[PDB]
Amino acid sequence: GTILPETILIVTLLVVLLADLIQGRQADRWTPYFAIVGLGGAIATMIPLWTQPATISFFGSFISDHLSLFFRGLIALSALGTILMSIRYVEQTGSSLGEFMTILLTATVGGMFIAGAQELVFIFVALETLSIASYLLTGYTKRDSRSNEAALKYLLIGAASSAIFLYGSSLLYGLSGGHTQLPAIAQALSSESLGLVVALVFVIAGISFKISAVPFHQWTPDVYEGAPTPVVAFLSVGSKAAGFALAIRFLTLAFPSVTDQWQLIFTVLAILSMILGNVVALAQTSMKRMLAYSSIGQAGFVMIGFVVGTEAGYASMLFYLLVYLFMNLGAFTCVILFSLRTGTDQISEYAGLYQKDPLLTLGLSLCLLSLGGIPPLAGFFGKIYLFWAGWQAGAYGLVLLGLLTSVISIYYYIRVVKMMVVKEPQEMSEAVRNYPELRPLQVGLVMTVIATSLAGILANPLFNLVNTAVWDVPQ
Amino acid sequence: VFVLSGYEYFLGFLIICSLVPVLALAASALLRPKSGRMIRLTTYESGMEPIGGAWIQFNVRYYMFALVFVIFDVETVFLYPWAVAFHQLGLLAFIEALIFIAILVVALVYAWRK
Amino acid sequence: MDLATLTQTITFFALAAAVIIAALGVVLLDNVVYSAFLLGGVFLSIAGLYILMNADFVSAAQILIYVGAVNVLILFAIMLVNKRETYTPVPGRWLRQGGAAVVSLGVFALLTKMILQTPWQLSSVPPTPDSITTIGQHFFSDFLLPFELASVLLLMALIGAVVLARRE
Amino acid sequence: PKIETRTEPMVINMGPHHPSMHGVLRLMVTLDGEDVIDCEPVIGYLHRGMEKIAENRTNIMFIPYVSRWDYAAGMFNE
Amino acid sequence: KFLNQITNYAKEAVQSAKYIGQGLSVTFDHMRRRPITVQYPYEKLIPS
Amino acid sequence: IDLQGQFISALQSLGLSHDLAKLLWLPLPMLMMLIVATVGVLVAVWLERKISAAVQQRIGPEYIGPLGILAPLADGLKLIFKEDVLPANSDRWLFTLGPAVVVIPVFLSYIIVPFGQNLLISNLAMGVFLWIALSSIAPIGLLMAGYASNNKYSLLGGLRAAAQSISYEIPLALAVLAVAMMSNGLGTVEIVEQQSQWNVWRQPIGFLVFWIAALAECERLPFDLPEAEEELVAGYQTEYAGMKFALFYLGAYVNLVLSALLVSVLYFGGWSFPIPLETINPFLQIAFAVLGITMTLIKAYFFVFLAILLRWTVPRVRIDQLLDLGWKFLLPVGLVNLLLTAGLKLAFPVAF
Amino acid sequence: MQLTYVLILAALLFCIGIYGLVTSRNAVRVLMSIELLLNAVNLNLIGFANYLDGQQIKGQVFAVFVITVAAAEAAVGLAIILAIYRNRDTVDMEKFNLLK
Repeated sequence: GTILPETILIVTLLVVLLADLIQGRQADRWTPYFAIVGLGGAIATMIPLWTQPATISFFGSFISDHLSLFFRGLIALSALGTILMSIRYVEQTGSSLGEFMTILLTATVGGMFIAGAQELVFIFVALETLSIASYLLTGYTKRDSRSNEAALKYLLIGAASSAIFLYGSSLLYGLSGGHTQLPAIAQALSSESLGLVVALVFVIAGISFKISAVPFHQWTPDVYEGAPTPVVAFLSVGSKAAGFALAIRFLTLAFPSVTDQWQLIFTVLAILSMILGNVVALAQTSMKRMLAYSSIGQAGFVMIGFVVGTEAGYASMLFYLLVYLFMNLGAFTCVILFSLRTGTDQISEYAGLYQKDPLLTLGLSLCLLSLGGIPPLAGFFGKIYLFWAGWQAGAYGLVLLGLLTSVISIYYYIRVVKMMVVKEPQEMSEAVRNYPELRPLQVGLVMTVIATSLAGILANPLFNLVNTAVWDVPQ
Repeated sequence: VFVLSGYEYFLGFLIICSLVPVLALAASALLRPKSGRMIRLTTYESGMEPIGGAWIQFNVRYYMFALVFVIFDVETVFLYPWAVAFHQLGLLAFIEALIFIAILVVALVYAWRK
Repeated sequence: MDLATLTQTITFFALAAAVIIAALGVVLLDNVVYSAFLLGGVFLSIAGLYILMNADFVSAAQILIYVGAVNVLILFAIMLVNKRETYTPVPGRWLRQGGAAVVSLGVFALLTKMILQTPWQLSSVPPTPDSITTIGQHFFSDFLLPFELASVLLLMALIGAVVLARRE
Repeated sequence: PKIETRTEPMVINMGPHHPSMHGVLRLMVTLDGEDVIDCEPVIGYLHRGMEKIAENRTNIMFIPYVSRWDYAAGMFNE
Repeated sequence: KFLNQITNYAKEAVQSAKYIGQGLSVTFDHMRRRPITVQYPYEKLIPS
Repeated sequence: IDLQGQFISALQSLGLSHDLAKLLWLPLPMLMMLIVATVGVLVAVWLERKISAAVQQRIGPEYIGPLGILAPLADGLKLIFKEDVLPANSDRWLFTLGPAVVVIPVFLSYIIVPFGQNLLISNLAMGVFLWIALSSIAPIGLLMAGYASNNKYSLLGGLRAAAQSISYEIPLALAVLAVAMMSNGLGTVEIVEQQSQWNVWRQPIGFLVFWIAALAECERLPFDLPEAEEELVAGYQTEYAGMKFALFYLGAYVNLVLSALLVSVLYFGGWSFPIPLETINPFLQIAFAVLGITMTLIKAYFFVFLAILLRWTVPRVRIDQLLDLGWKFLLPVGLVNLLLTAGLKLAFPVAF
Repeated sequence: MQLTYVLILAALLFCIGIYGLVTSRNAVRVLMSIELLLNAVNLNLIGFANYLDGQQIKGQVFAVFVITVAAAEAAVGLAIILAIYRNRDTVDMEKFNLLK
């Protein structure tokens, strides 16, 4: 009943089948296009059911308020960018393309489902679609030992964390009589208890694996090195957005809006994440590993974002996450476009690139600088709005600490610019001596860099968006 | 509370059927020659002795079929209550289950073309 | 204080002892083939435990999928990777175990402290025998999205394993 | 009890004790995953010494030996 | 392109079923013909 | 005549704790089904042994007893009397446990075959689905027999036993789903009380599906690859000498008998001289009971006969020609049959 | 036969699965423990279904989806293990340490 909130998802689902069928018949087709078309059609279908109708529930198993619209459109854009990146990156390796985009769209459908769910079974199944698709994409290039090792380790860890989440969900069904819903669960048990806290903590363990928070982080660095790069580019953004949507829609709504100790636990995890990622990425040599620990720190900034729920911390998370999408996808487009041509190597080989390819230098420089909180750039506005919200409620240590760790993270964000710009032709590396100098990647990089360089001052149109979105969450 | 009515024979019959092998086999040791252990223990490689090393040269020729079997065998468990409730359900659950079956058939065609 | 509730009790404790012993056999035994067969034994004993709890369809399904299909898959994958198990020990081979043990043990106690502290809602009503028609109704009334979406889950898993174990 | 698989071609023995009629014959065969690269056929399990028995045996004395070469048809050789 | 494949498929199936039923009828015909067995110890055979 | 009632009441007349009385009626049918199972094994062995001689202008055993009636008696008593040998590096626990694992569930699945209404053990609401489940345990015993033997010759042919048994359970399931449509459930009594005047006429395709998937349970010379005597001697069985080989032998024939009885109850019915019976009273109940038992055994015998008669009509298939039946002829056709029956029950709910 | 000891038995399987998950030397021997954990959660769900929420069983369905996804995930895991066996030619999980 009421499949209208479902249209987008099944629309994408349709093309999944299609992108296999044309891939099963032809074996060499033009499937990179019209996947973009259906994702655009989905994001277009989002507007008629954004605010024109009121929020409604499918059968009580799925609600499509503005928050779900936000997260679904976000994950769709992440998949779109990752496709535009991965077309000529996976073709460079001796591997297929149809199964790849099939699995990527499947993860996307899972993450677009989990952002609008309020029932335990369906949460688990969507979570497992996205998780298993990630387990595959991590190891899709099984010619290398490290890719397969990362896929194995990520699969096993995620299976264990999912089983813990599943135990906790079982308890939360147990407690309050039947109730596998979420608005009815945090409805028949409304008081502190031991078992409710155990269920809380196990669900925190299940979610932190998704949002890369520490100590639940050990998969991100190894996996982001080993895995395919555009896979990582979708993985970080989309898995995080699904994880945070799950965190809100579970902890706030289905779970309990009573036992608010989880705020304390997220303060602990955010403190540790800031102190760990931005400090330990400072001692690295690879880009992908650096971006992993960066992603951890950025997650910490978000986690202080939504630990202060006052109708602005949540909004700040949402905006900063929208903005981190653009920023991180741009950085990954640049490292793709560098690793393809000649380099295929680590940080020290970027030196002297400003003479050969200035466009890539502009792109990656602006993206890395925005990640560190540099003025006019979108990440700066995201971080200052996080600080505004988290300071308004009364968290004082978190704001100072996140500011300080941003001041620390600018160092390893600027090392890359020292390479790409400052290093003179007497200090090029061997990779850049023989640098030569695809189309969808370039247009994606431009569409991304102009966004992260202009969507900080053009912010009112998409602060009204987010504050319209977050009327719905309890507080 | 136990509402299954139709058991209390499954248990005892699991017991008696787990007791026929151990008892027909225990009624053999009581009357049979003992062991003869020197060279009757060797391994049948058609009269000749085994070569040595003794490996198998493993292959996916029997793994992949178990994989797709796990898939299509998990699938059937979603179909028994469908068939059994098809009286009560009627239409809009046949339309809604041929989707399941069609996506299954797409998986089947994928495995078939390879 | 009865014969019909006594058989349930004796069968339950026998099956539980079998489960625990066979799981410890899965985890402690050095040889892994014995562990796989004992894992199948665990699956059968749990399928027999479900029948005491008025779940027969899911019991037959556990006997049909896990022991029937997954356990066979493990018994293939295990001889795929047997090379006489030539493993030299590490100095901390005991240390890790101890850590795991105390950690694991704590969790058990912690969970037990919950299970005996919280006032469950026993809901004294006779359950329903028809535990298969009802699941059919729930696949198309309440839990329809997981049905429709586990469809594509299974598709994607097939597409993945078929192209991750392929020999090339 | 087990056999310790490895990524190498497998050698198997189709020994003298065939479950068939096609004489007694070895076929030490090496395979690559239910294939066949080659095989050493170790025939020789039925050499009893005709060609040196036929030097102390005149024609009429030797002619019953002769019908044991082709056990199926003992007149293409008589 | 696709319909012809299904027709050839069904044709192979039908021809296989027919060539199996042929041997079926043959063996079911052999089980009325008298046994040519020589029940030796009671039905010995006379040498030449 | 409700023999349960009189057995309990006459036994409740001299006391004996009426609950205990209901407890003490359990083993009677539970062993009666073992009796008819063992008898069906003896009959199947003798039948194959004489009909495989009729096909060839041969005469089977006639010096054992009158007509070979005591031939499997001799076989079984011998195999008791034979030595058992445990080869060099083989495991001691798994070796003498493989055959038990592959033999037990086939007996345990005799808790559903009717032979007559209220003349069975404990009609389960699950019924045939439990058979489809328990039949999937045999490959574990086969792989056990393969691993628990230093004979690479065995393990090389025990894996292909867990390649066909793991291949002809899906269409075997779909063909019985097609029956679960019609019959309001899965119990055998409900599959068959739907016939009051048969499913074969309305399942003309699923008959072939079920019947090819049942013959191909590592049973018969159309496939029976894991005992391919000519390809590789007795596969996994060649190190099993005494009563263990008898367990394997027993298991094959008793599974064949179960398949025949189960085709009978599914598609034809263990009752129903094809006129609408019960149109024409203890002395009448004891008559229709015998009539239903007899007709059940008639149809089961016809299927045993056809099964053994394919063994001597149909040369085997390697392994690729085999597994191109599953997933290429039985599974697509089973899906088509399921969808067809579903659509017809949606359109024409009458008659189903 | 009571809910309490069913929960305790499931928690004991959970404990044992963690012990096998940390103690494992092989890499195929970890999925076994994971499956034990999933079995334990199924056991809890079925207990809750019998005692707490009976007239409309709702945990049995969730256990069906659990055994489904667990079978699929074990499939994918063994597929990955078959691939790492191609390169490293072992499953000694303490040899997969590509970081210092």
